Amino acid sequence: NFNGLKGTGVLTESNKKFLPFQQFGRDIADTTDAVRDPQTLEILDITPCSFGGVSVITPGTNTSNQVAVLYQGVNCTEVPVAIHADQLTPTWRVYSTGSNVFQTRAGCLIGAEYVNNSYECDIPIGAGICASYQTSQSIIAYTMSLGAENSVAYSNNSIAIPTNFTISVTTEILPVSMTKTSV
Amino acid sequence: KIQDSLSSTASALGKLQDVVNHNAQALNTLVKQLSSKFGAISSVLNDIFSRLDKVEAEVQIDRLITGRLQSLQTYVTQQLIRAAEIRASANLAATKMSECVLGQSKRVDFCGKGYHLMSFPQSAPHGVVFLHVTYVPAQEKNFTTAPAICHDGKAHFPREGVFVSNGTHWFVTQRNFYEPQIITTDNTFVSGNCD
Amino acid sequence: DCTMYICGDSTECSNLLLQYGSFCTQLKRALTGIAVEQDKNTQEVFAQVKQIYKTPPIKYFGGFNFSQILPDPSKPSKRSFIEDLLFNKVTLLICAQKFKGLTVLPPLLTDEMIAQYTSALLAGTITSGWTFGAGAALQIPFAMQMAYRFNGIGVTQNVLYENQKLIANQFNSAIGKIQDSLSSTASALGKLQDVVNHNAQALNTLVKQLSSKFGAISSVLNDIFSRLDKVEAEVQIDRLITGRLQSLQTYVTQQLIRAAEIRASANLAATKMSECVLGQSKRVDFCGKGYHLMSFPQSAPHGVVFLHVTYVPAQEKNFTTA
Ligand SMILES: *[C@@H]1O[C@H](CO)[C@@H](O[C@@H]2O[C@H](CO)[C@@H](O[C@@H]3O[C@H](CO)[C@@H](O)[C@H](O)[C@@H]3O)[C@H](O)[C@H]2NC(C)=O)[C@H](O)[C@H]1NC(C)=O
Ligand SMILES: *[C@@H]1O[C@H](CO)[C@@H](O[C@@H]2O[C@H](CO)[C@@H](O)[C@H](O)[C@H]2NC(C)=O)[C@H](O)[C@H]1NC(C)=O
Ligand SMILES: *[C@@H]1O[C@H](CO)[C@@H](O[C@@H]2O[C@H](CO)[C@@H](O)[C@H](O)[C@H]2NC(C)=O)[C@H](O)[C@H]1NC(C)=O
Ligand SMILES: *[C@@H]1O[C@H](CO)[C@@H](O)[C@H](O)[C@H]1NC(C)=O
Ligand SMILES: *[C@@H]1O[C@H](CO)[C@@H](O)[C@H](O)[C@H]1NC(C)=O
Ligand SMILES: *[C@@H]1O[C@H](CO)[C@@H](O)[C@H](O)[C@H]1NC(C)=O
Ligand SMILES: *[C@@H]1O[C@H](CO)[C@@H](O)[C@H](O)[C@H]1NC(C)=O
Repeated sequence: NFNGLKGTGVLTESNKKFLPFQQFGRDIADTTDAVRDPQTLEILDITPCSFGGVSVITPGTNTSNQVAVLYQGVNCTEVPVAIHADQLTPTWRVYSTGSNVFQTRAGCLIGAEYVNNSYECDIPIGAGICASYQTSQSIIAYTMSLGAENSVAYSNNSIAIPTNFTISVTTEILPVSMTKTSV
Repeated sequence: KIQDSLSSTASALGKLQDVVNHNAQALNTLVKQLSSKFGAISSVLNDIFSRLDKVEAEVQIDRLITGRLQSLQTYVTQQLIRAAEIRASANLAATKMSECVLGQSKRVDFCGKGYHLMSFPQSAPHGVVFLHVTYVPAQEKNFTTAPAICHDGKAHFPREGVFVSNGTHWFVTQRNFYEPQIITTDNTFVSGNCD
Repeated sequence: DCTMYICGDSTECSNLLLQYGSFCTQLKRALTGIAVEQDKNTQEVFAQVKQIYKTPPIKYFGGFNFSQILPDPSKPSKRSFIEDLLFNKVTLLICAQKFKGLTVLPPLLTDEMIAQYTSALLAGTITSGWTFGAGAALQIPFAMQMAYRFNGIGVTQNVLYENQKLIANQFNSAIGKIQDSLSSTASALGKLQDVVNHNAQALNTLVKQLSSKFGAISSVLNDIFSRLDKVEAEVQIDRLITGRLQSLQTYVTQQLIRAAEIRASANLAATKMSECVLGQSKRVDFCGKGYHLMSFPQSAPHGVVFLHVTYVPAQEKNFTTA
């Protein structure tokens, strides 16, 4: 209730340069983001805690009962800030400082071990990372493979000519119409 | 193998299954979306009229008409979006029939993967399925080639084909099938000297 | 995010949100469908090859000079000389004020992976002709390959060999003019410039829309409770939730229009690379301006750039015919 300001959010020490009679702090969205504390000249910026989107990696429920959790765009040492009870709605504390932690360009995911081979992509993650449920079964995270490497023996007096042929039949499915509805 | 490929895995027809799965999902949300209150006393429509008199009942009833009148408008708008991308796919299947089925296509990678020969249509619920037949080269060899040949001080060029040599003396073949032939005035045309 | 955008960090409003209920969940499934599609648009264009070829060390392709489009190993990023001019010509605290549940997800394919697909297309289309897009790749000298590109236009193959040195110079000269032309002006990259401008402007109006009263007593949620009686305060707060829910709806609807337009353009780049790049096109004014010979792809931020090579007749003379 700082001199008539009501809201919610942790208070952190800030070092912005105010002016002799500048009390409030206004952001682009016209919301408070800084307050001059009464009885002091201190300035505190009002922001929530370490927050973002929480995603769950999982195979089918029937296949297994295991999950992996990815926090989007957070430093991997700033996630264990809220390992407590009555502090978070999510109290699953074994996943914060838990299994093999691997840091990606989209935050660090916990519960999957990073192997350093490469296969095709099964469950996309982001920035060239994919996850799969391989074998003794556990979830792993690897880097995508673009395909099999190859090289052509180019020369200025060499040509290659086929001597046989194969015939293949391929399918292709296209939608053409949908259901008619009246209300 | 086409019959057994489809009958093995059921995920091949997912392009038609999600078209009918999306329409059913849109109606289910619309039915479940009239259980909201929109800030009124209750969702039941005639409970307002049986508990309040005419002078503040209109405040509540209007708060519910516009709420339900806005969930219909949202549903209609999404259908206009969906119908404009099914139509963009019905103009693609109407072209594959006119060009791949009713003729032979020279556009590459349009009616299959390889050199197109001929296609057959088949009908599926809310869609169409094409059976492209293509031509693919099998195992190959490699030879030594030469751009031209000088015989009487004049260059010679192949009318249709390439010059190859199996190690000792030269030949002329096709470009898509190794069928060696002897060099002849019939096979070649002359143009200028050979320097 | 549903809850944090409209009245984030206020538990006295979150329970009020359950009254409307499944309205915002429809928005999440709408925006998630857009994001998944963007990862498929990129896949259809650059992933038309089952092999990752690489060029041999020798760089004598019959006199043609390809050094301006092949990758440069010296640079930390394996991007060609031309591709560097494009990355420095597209301009993208701005994202720090997005605590309202607005996030920018990262693409599935990193920009160093797309340059590997593009380098495979180039290294397979100069050593094997068009034969790698219809089966096993078969090598062919570049000097002879250009003779079957003239032969498809309608000009015999005895004119390329007799003019091979002159044709090489014209190709090399025109390939160095593009480098200076791109670095001369800045309006050539306009098509990709407004794609990111529209998205940045759309989010800005969304953020500024939560500072509007919507005709109510006060914009901020906290003082409404402290300035009105509790019997009728619940009427005013839901009267403010409607605006913050309609505003989020118009943003989603506008994106659905834009996504279809980009989808119709990502389906054209896939055709332009199947036909012009992996073959020779007889369609007029499709892969350039004139008689088509070949094309080369390049990668740009959120797009692709083609380099069409064509054939144009020079000075002519009148004649009499029967
Ligand atoms: C490259 O192709 C040439 C042409 O086919 C090959 O030379 C050919 O070799 C056969 C096998 O000896 C010769 O056939 C012989 O013909 C005589 C004719 O009287 C006959 O008496 C023999 O019993 C035998 O059938 C054929 O004449 C000869 N071609 C020519 C033009 O002389 C050559 O072997 C091939 N090289 C490689 C490495 O495969
Ligand atoms: C070209 O390939 C075909 C198969 O793709 C070859 O045909 C096979 O030949 C063997 C030889 O004994 C037979 O056992 C197979 O039954 C044939 N396959 C079929 C489908 O009939 C053919 O021989 C090859 N041609 C050349 C010149 O190598
Ligand atoms: C292909 O063209 C490039 C220019 O785009 C040539 O690179 C130049 O080479 C000359 C002489 O070798 C140098 O003086 C220039 O400084 C080079 N310029 C750049 C930008 O590198 C290159 O040499 C040509 N290819 C071949 C095989 O000569
Ligand atoms: C259980 O899930 C698996 C995939 O995880 C699926 O193949 C199987 O059909 C499912 N069984 C059911 C739904 O009864
Ligand atoms: C996370 O914080 C640590 C501590 O400074 C830092 O070393 C690391 O680079 C950070 N991770 C990032 C920025 O992705
Ligand atoms: C691959 O295995 C682990 C994966 O984390 C890694 O530490 C190790 O150094 C790698 N070994 C080789 C040979 O690449
Ligand atoms: C092919 O290139 C090499 C390397 O420059 C050269 O030595 C050779 O003579 C060339 N072959 C022909 C037929 O020109």
